[PDB]
Amino acid sequence: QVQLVQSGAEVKKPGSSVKVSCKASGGTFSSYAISWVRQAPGQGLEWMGGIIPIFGTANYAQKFQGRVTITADESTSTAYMELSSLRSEDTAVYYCAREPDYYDSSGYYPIDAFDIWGQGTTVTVSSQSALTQPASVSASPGQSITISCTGTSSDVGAYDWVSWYQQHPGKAPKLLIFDVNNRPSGVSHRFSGSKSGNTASLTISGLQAEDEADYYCASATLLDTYVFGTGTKVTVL
Amino acid sequence: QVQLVQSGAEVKKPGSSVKVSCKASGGTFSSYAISWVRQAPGQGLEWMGGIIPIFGTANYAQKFQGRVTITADESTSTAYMELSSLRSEDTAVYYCAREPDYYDSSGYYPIDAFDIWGQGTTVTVSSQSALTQPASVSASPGQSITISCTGTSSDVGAYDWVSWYQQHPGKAPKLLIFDVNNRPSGVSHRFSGSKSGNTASLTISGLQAEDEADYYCASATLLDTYVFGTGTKVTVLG
Ligand SMILES: [Cl-]
Ligand SMILES: [Cl-]
Ligand SMILES: [Cl-]
Ligand SMILES: [Cl-]
Ligand SMILES: [Cl-]
Ligand SMILES: [Cl-]
Repeated sequence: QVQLVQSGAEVKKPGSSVKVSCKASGGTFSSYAISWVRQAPGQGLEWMGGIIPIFGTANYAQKFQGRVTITADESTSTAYMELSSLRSEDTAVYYCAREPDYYDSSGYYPIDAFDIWGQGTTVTVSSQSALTQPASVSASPGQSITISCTGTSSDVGAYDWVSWYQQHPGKAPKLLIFDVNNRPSGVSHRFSGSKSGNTASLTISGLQAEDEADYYCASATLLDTYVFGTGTKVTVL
Repeated sequence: QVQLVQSGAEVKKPGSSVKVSCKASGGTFSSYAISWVRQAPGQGLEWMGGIIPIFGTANYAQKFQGRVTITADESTSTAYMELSSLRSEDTAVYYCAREPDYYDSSGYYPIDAFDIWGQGTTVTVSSQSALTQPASVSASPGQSITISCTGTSSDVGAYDWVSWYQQHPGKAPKLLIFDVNNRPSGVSHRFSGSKSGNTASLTISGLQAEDEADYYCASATLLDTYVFGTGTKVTVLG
């Protein structure tokens, strides 16, 4: 099992630059596709950009173009994120996450989802639209709950490239569903996903106390970016 | 104008304790009532507890009772928050905020709202239901928007002690409305408040580009605590 390990907390002055590392270990390869996603206080997950090291291709969200540089060193299986001209709004936990693309003699086969996440790096600075999700859901043990994720024809409604994540507060997210309804190995089939038109959904059946957490949807887009949902807190009564 | 100045960023190990300070300056008359409110990554504002230094009384959220201690040193106009047994979920920006209670020769007059806020202190920890608000509201310039805030008869429905805040990214919250429908001096009268049963509403008329921000309601409670809403993001369209 591949693990992503990030560099430590950074305390920075406004206008300075920061460089965070993400070391991938435990697999057969050293060129995994890595995206950087941040989570600011009072905000949900926000995709910044990503790199495909074997091709040297980097892609960024318009919000970060010219401010963020993502690089990778295949010889040490490490990816990096450099953020310049730091401001108060940049105080956040920054995560690196792998996109589990497959390659063989016939080509490149992307998986537009984040299957493993680093532990996060807090960066604190001195002195398109998100997908809509309900803020909170509650139900009792053994019941089923369905969480909606509303987007547009340029994201959720375009193709089957919607994914879902569980995040316990202060912990890294965990992938539950990718490509609308596929479950990674290790995830219970209690978790299921679907979609209709521009609306995706996650159903958690057989609700357990351990399911109390925040849940996010995400989708790739026609702009070659990712967008995350606003997040839903699940409380088990 | 009174300013609240907090201590610097803290990087702590799990299981340790942290102490954050809040110094008031710019005012003259007395020590002020202070609450501590945190904002963790991916979470809304969360009230922890507060103190009224001149009375020596303090209140704490049930979630934090015993793990948080709030104290004040009137001789240096400083309030403190100590949080013990730190865990990953405690990584957050911690704010101090003033409750502008005051007194005169005849008595004490509380104001259940947070009028001035410190700049925040990040605490990083090593490698009661919130009020219901809609996640998102979107409209074009010039339209009106209305944000609901649903609680219970022990909070929103109990008394006219509901307040509203605007928060831009990278900034502390700003008080817009207190006591359901009162506007502080300086706040545009295009912001107004209402309340019916257990639901309060913020109305913004003549929507402007600068109004794009997150908005939170808060209510005091019958348990002598405060509770915040989940927060609404307002998007101002083309
Ligand atoms: Cl380090
Ligand atoms: Cl390695
Ligand atoms: Cl399983
Ligand atoms: Cl099944
Ligand atoms: Cl420590
Ligand atoms: Cl009135």
